[PDB]
Amino acid sequence: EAPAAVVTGAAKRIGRAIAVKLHQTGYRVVIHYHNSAEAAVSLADELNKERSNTAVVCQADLTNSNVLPASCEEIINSCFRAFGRCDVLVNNASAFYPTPLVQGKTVETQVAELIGTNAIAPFLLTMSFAQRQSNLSIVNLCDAMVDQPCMAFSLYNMGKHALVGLTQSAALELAPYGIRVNGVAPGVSLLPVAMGEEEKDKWRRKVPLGRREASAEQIADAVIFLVSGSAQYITGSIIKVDGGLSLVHA
Amino acid sequence: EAPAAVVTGAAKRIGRAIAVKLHQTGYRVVIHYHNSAEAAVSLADELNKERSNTAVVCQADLTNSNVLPASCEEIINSCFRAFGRCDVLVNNASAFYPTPLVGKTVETQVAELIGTNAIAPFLLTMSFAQRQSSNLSIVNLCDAMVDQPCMAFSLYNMGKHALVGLTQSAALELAPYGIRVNGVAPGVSLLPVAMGEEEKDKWRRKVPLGRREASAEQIADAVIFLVSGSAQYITGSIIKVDGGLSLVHA
Amino acid sequence: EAPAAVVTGAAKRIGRAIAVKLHQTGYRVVIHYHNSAEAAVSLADELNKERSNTAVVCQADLTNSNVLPASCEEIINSCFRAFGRCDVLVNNASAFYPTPLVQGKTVETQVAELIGTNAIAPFLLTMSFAQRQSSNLSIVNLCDAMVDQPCMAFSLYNMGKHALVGLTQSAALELAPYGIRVNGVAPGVSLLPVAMGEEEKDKWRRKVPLGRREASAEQIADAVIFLVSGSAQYITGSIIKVDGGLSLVHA
Amino acid sequence: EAPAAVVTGAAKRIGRAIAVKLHQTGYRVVIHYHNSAEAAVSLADELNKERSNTAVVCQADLTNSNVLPASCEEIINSCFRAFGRCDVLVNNASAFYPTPLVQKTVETQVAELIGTNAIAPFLLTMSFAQRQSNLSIVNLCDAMVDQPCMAFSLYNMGKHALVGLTQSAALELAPYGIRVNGVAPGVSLLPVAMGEEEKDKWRRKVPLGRREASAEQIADAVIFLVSGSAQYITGSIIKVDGGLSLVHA
Ligand SMILES: NC(=O)c1ccc[n+]([C@@H]2O[C@H](COP(=O)([O-])OP(=O)(O)OC[C@H]3O[C@@H](n4cnc5c(N)ncnc54)[C@H](OP(=O)(O)O)[C@@H]3O)[C@@H](O)[C@H]2O)c1
Ligand SMILES: NC(=O)c1ccc[n+]([C@@H]2O[C@H](COP(=O)([O-])OP(=O)(O)OC[C@H]3O[C@@H](n4cnc5c(N)ncnc54)[C@H](OP(=O)(O)O)[C@@H]3O)[C@@H](O)[C@H]2O)c1
Ligand SMILES: NC(=O)c1ccc[n+]([C@@H]2O[C@H](COP(=O)([O-])OP(=O)(O)OC[C@H]3O[C@@H](n4cnc5c(N)ncnc54)[C@H](OP(=O)(O)O)[C@@H]3O)[C@@H](O)[C@H]2O)c1
Ligand SMILES: NC(=O)c1ccc[n+]([C@@H]2O[C@H](COP(=O)([O-])OP(=O)(O)OC[C@H]3O[C@@H](n4cnc5c(N)ncnc54)[C@H](OP(=O)(O)O)[C@@H]3O)[C@@H](O)[C@H]2O)c1
Ligand SMILES: Nc1nc(N)c2c(-c3ccccc3)c[nH]c2n1
Ligand SMILES: Nc1nc(N)c2c(-c3ccccc3)c[nH]c2n1
Ligand SMILES: Nc1nc(N)c2c(-c3ccccc3)c[nH]c2n1
Ligand SMILES: Nc1nc(N)c2c(-c3ccccc3)c[nH]c2n1
Repeated sequence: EAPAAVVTGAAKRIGRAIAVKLHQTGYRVVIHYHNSAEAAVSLADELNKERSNTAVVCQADLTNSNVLPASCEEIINSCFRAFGRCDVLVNNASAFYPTPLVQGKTVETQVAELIGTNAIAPFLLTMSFAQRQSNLSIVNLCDAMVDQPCMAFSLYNMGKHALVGLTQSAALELAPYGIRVNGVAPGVSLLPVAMGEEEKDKWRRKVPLGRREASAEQIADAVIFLVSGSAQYITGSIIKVDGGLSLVHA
Repeated sequence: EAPAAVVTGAAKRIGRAIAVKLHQTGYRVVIHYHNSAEAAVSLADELNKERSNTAVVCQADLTNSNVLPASCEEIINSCFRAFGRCDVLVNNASAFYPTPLVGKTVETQVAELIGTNAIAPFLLTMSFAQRQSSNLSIVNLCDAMVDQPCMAFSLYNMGKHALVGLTQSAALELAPYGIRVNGVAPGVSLLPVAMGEEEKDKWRRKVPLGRREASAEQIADAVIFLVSGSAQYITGSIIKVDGGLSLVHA
Repeated sequence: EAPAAVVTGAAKRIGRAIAVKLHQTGYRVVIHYHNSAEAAVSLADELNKERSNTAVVCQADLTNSNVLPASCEEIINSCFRAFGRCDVLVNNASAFYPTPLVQGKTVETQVAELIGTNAIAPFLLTMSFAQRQSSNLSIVNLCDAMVDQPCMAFSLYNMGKHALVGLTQSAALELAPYGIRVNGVAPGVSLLPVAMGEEEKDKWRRKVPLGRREASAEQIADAVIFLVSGSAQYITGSIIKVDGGLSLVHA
Repeated sequence: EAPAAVVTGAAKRIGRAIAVKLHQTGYRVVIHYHNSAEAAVSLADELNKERSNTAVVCQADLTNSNVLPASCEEIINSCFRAFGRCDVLVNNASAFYPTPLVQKTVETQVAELIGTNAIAPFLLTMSFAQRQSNLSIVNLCDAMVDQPCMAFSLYNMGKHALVGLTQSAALELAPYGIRVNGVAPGVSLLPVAMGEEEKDKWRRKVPLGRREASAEQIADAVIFLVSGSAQYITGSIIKVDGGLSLVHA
């Protein structure tokens, strides 16, 4: 039987590259997405062409709310209904935007989205994944710059910190069940789509290793490692994939 | 005249020792509480008799919800109303209980643990900064064990990790306004009063320095230092007050 | 043409496991050793019988001294003598024993061996490896997942592993413009000491969340070969724990 | 009687401030120096004029060598000889200069950089503990230890070892009531020979006030850590960096 993996925010960019690579490794994949339906199905169709019936999509908002636990359980359920098992969970979906401390979304909504996507949804997904259960593991997409935060990203940053906490807490608690829990922490990877190249270049020039951002595939390479049998004693570890960015002083 | 401090969860144990010491140092104090009304108004009495018109209490639930931003705003407004100023914010209040991955709802457990330990601090910090020869500073009560978490305390631990992230992000963003943001990280201090001799002594025996818990007063002394004029260049620092506990391997 | 790797303290245990895996992946290897000559020659024999002229040994003391930089330079030279190139350096060799702060070997000697093998030799060897330079050059340093929760009375050993973190980070920063990656692999409990009794090993085993056992030398080698591989081309200055959760467990 | 402290490299700059401030708090002090006799003495003079026979000097090279152990034992002895007790040891002395990985002998650089920043603290720590209230050690660390200066691997290794010793010694010595802590400056007093523009470049990086810390600011955290207000604090390293270590590249 082929193992199966859930990847949140898999329609595009890093999530997509993670789904593709998992599929290429022989996983069946649930491609979860929020708004990006067209990209999600194009990915599913592309993947099913390679091997039939190996890819499904699954839509959900991962913003914090009283329906979030149910949403997260349903995501996990969808992998089971589709494939009869859930071997891997990748928590990749993430809201990201500034939330300045001082002077259109309300602050409670910014909390719900930024803390929901980056932390709470990963927690609920992790409970549901675990409640349902070999080489079982969770990979959380963290942030190598978490202790050198961007100006005015406090809620994003709090969310990523919480994710580190979850990574560790869940690694300890789920180890008796045989479920490993790890993280991949990008520094600068794929820059935002419509960011001017001149601004992209300020970021690239920061990276010691080749003055360039990570490809989504290079991020995905670390995830693959973490799910593989070459990482079977690795739990609670966060691998930075950052080109040395996090080592550079101001 | 006298500066003023807000201390959250100041009705008892460690928050109360912080409120007392701050008062003893010259501060007027807002004593925030949730459910501990009798103990709250009792401390305010004790303090005002010692220096009249230097303490009020302020009730608020710090669970996350859409109205939490207003409740936090009101806590800060309460300090200005009573004292015309707000120089010090101490984020001490905290829910703490297990939330295993495998009769409160999960939605409620997330609301309480993450709201009290993380979201409220962030919102308070925001309202504190928005309202602003001075020495303005914020002290967050963190946790020395945040990287060696209690088994099945994931939401609590996520919260405390987010508080680290807040401590750093807000230290960075508020430096240009002369507001310092730091933390104090206890290990084992006053043990939950619901706990037995064997388990209390189990915790005591782990602590290399004197095989005992920290006094509330020992925690408050580090707080007092960080708000003091001897910490004018300190921001974004978290000081463990843990007797070495965090250094001890399993 | 195959790449070549230097693995220090490679005669047995984790270093041998690293050398063997690098060899199976297609590397030619320099098996450095200090006292364990028989085991080293025996390892190179097996590897050469698998593919001729792919394995050599190279003896050196990695204790700190004024000639230690020449000793480290010769190790790297031996890889270039034997194979014409050096693509990978694994800093594995390590002295490990208690040095109580309150109270055999002189303190001087303790400092030299513990700091020398765990930090100073890795620094000097990193120096020679860089100085002596399709390609994928990296360095992997064998660290310790327990550096921040150290064993009682091991201050000099812990000092050295902390310095090795320092080197991993500093060297990753400084050598990135040359294309050389520098990372680390941090065991918790792996192969227990040969002289430790089974009862005490079981005590160590029972602390590990992931399976209540120590890591196999192979599990450690697996993460080394990941970091040297093309699957880790953007990774530098990262230290991967291979500890089964151990560093996460409170007292 | 009043307690005594040893402060290594106390003749100038951050160590002098640490010594003065300990003295003003009521400590008697040993002012260790290597090259700065004249300054060590001036300081001893100035302190003794305030309070008679409360301040002595002590010379030693803290470079790693076969004699380092005895030198460190002597430094601790001088405090017992001068005042009959030794309550505080501040490891402040430190060599600091670049040691590029690609091109003094390197092993002299190892001896100086590692000896000053890690081995001497370790030996003084041993002699301090051996020769035994509110006893504590305060090590001067570096808030930028994880974001190190380019070409300073050896210095950075030493300060990492110092973190290591801070933690190991706090653990091992807690049984004796001996607390072991660190103070980690970011940019404090800039190097005397650094260019004026170079200095302002570093100042500008600092979030809190775009200035360096004064030695006094550094010493303030030292004094806290030795005070009774830190009697449960061990194994802690307090940054005093104005948020410099938080700022991304
Ligand atoms: N790219 C980088 O440089 C970088 C740096 C550090 C860390 N990381 C981390 O690496 C991971 C992948 O990064 P990325 O740049 O590829 O991410 P991204 O493009 O910013 O976001 C990934 C996906 O997250 C989903 N998402 C956003 N808000 C959501 C919501 N409320 N509910 C459900 N899904 C939501 C989106 O789905 P739809 O498109 O379907 O709406 C989106 O495509 C993230 O966790 C990120 O924080 C990235
Ligand atoms: N005790 C330790 O050993 C230890 C160890 C590590 C960290 N800490 C941290 O140090 C701080 C003090 O610890 P502690 O043991 O004194 O705290 P604690 O007694 O568990 O809690 C202190 C106060 O938090 C308030 N609180 C709880 N839930 C709340 C809510 N929903 N809204 C508003 N307030 C709420 C309570 O107020 P009412 O009584 O008024 O309801 C309570 O008095 C905490 O942040 C804690 O995490 C303590
Ligand atoms: N084993 C574990 O549980 C564990 C845990 C944490 C970290 N690690 C790290 O992983 C690495 C491998 O561990 P291990 O247990 O396999 O190592 P080990 O057996 O303790 O040491 C490996 C080799 O170190 C070499 N060595 C010792 N002193 C030397 C000196 N003065 N000069 C040159 N070489 C010297 C020895 O070579 P000869 O035999 O030829 O004399 C020895 O075979 C080490 O860096 C270790 O600290 C291991
Ligand atoms: N200044 C900063 O911005 C900064 C930043 C981060 C960390 N720190 C740390 O804070 C501490 C104080 O800093 P600083 O700038 O005041 O230091 P510094 O002036 O570079 O050096 C302080 C003293 O250390 C002594 N020293 C140097 N080499 C020695 C040797 N081989 N043997 C014995 N003593 C020796 C010297 O004493 P003599 O003059 O008597 O020869 C020198 O005066 C240091 O540990 C430093 O690493 C400082
Ligand atoms: N979800 C999400 N999307 C992102 N684009 C980022 C980035 C990032 C954004 C711009 C420059 C460097 C990094 C950093 N973290 C991110 N998280
Ligand atoms: N709010 C709150 N209350 C607490 N009692 C704690 C503790 C703690 C609880 C039990 C033993 C040792 C520490 C740790 N963190 C805590 N946070
Ligand atoms: N070189 C070397 N050999 C070792 N055996 C170790 C260990 C280790 C030793 C005993 C129990 C757990 C870990 C930890 N670090 C080590 N380094
Ligand atoms: N002993 C010693 N002296 C120093 N001057 C330093 C510095 C430092 C030197 C220049 C700019 C910023 C920091 C950093 N660490 C230092 N240690």
